[PDB]
Amino acid sequence: ERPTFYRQELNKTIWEVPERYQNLSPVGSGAYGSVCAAFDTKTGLRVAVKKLSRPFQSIIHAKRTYRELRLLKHMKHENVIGLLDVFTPARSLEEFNDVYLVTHLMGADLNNIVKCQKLTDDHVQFLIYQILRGLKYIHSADIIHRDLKPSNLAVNEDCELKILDFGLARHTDDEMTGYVATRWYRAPEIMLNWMHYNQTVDIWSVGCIMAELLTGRTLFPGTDHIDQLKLILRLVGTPGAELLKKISSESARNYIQSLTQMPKMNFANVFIGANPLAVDLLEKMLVLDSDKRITAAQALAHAYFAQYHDPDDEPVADPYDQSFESRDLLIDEWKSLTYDEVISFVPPPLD
Ligand SMILES: C[S@](=O)c1ccc(-c2nc(-c3ccc(F)cc3)c(-c3ccncc3)[nH]2)cc1
Repeated sequence: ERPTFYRQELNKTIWEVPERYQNLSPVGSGAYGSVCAAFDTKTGLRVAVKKLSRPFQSIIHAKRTYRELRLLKHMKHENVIGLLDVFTPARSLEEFNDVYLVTHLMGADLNNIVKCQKLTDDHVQFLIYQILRGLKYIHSADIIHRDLKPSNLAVNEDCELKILDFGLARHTDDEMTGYVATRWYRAPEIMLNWMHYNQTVDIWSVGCIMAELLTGRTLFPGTDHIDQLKLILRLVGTPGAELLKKISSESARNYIQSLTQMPKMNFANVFIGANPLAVDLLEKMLVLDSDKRITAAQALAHAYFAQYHDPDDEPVADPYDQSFESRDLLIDEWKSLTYDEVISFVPPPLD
């Protein structure tokens, strides 16, 4: 590495980036840092360059920073966000304090394309197909997204989709109160912390997204946790003895049982006029018991994606080492590991 870095101040934010990145224009800011749009002269792509505020200000922040880089450094799939570059103007680990992440500039998210209508079956087939393809890859690496929602799905003009902003990072809390979309896509068990969730929590999310692409309406727009749980059970039915056994909190089990029992509803009478195939997949995705939900790899083989499925074009990931997740390190140690990951970044090829 080590090119020539030039520095400038845009929106009172200092940016020290290599010369390959030109014509930087602020495009977002916040506690996390700031994001810029720029032109990458070496790849010819319009990229987003994110400058992380002060990444090593606590053991938890330095950890989340290490986690983000590792995650992004690992993701190599067409339908998943990838890392184009990572740099720091620092010449040594001593002065290493700033981390910049560079990725393809994402324009519109799914929450724009759809919020503006109810789509055609072929569009739903395609968009959900890609979400599942990327999810098969992610899950195959033992990664659970945990926060799949329209706003976390970049979609271009050609209806090509990429899975973004991974949940794996920021502790699940704070912004899930009330009438908020940040919770309408969550599986009941992760939402009410009934049990230790598995990868199928992401599948429940795809179902919510898919159903919303078909009807043009939010499937479970609860005004709060309980109101949402209620909406869910009305459609999916209340838990039975088998699932109840798996809910660990005794008050949670006690609460569930205070509810009048309800049978699963007829989905064809909910998703009126939808491709029967779409209806069937939804029923296999929105299953209360996470253990009986369909897996991404299984969903891809569903007759609903007959027009796009090709087992030879749905790759899985290289093994992802998350041992660090259980490692007990000091800030400087998380900071050193991050630096190593930065220093060692090898760019994706141009072809
Ligand atoms: C925690 S906060 O709400 C927050 C919001 C946005 C981002 C955020 N981080 C990136 C971003 C930049 C470079 C990368 F390599 C990876 C992600 C983007 C981005 C990606 C593609 N096109 C436009 C913007 N948005 C990070 C934190």
